[PDB]
Amino acid sequence: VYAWNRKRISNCVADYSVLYNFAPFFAFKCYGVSPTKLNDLCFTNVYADS
Amino acid sequence: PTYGVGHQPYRVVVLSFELLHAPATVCGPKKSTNLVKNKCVNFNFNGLT
Amino acid sequence: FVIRGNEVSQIAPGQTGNIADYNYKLPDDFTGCVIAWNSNKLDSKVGGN
Amino acid sequence: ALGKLQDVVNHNAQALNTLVKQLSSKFGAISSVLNDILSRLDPPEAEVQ
Repeated sequence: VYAWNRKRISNCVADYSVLYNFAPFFAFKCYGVSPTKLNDLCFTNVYADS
Repeated sequence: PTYGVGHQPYRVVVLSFELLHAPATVCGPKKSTNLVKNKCVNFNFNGLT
Repeated sequence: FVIRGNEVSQIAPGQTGNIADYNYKLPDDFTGCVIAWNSNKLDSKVGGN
Repeated sequence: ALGKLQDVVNHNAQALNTLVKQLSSKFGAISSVLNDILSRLDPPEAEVQ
């Protein structure tokens, strides 16, 4: 957690349906955006912090 | 593994985005429609409706 | 009905899921109560239910 | 010499301009664009925004 991994996401087409197709995710909490409208919005500044 | 919930390790990952303040590079499998001129249409340009 | 433990948040007005849009949808002006409880003792089998 | 009538015009158009500029205000919401709020959020939080 003190050295949390930050990964770039750019220049790709992301299918967020496979988040829900296979899902061990007990907590799925989005703050400023709908989860099912994630497939309809085009993004940059996408970061994955694990 | 013998501990109960409240002290078990959870893998937590945060996805961060931005909205519309920059050119976009990532979105979903929605397929493009052809472009029309001089016609009243509702458009979805990179998430901008 | 019987669903997964992580899908009990999806039985709500305006929520997002597979069971939300393809199996059971609630209206936006829905009033009432959702009751969700674990059924591991009855609705689960060691060989797979 | 004609400053009165011009001031009347310079009130009225300025007021209309200010009213147009009030559409760019978030008013405590995530965005000042309604279409962005519709395309970004579920309807229960779209109610609030």
